[PDB]
Amino acid sequence: ATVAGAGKEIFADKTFQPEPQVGESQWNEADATAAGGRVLKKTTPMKP
Amino acid sequence: PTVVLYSEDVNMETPDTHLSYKPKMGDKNAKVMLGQQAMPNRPNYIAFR
Repeated sequence: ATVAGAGKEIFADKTFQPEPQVGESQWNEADATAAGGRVLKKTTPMKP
Repeated sequence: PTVVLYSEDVNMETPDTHLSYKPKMGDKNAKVMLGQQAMPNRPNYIAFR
């Protein structure tokens, strides 16, 4: 944020931004509030 | 009281391992550092020709 008007909140890109690999990175968690994830629509059949 | 703990001081030191994840650059142990991870050094086999 140059003058706090710029540098606004950067949001997740709808294509790939929430990635499957990333996450919390230590056993002693923090258990934050806002959490996001990916999920498959109902059309795609289920397989393990 | 139902728990008694004996507190002592030791010469803690790791002779062959190094940290693979250090939560912060600082010393002065705090709750955040209760989960750092170690891993062993690579082997070396110095010997005559």
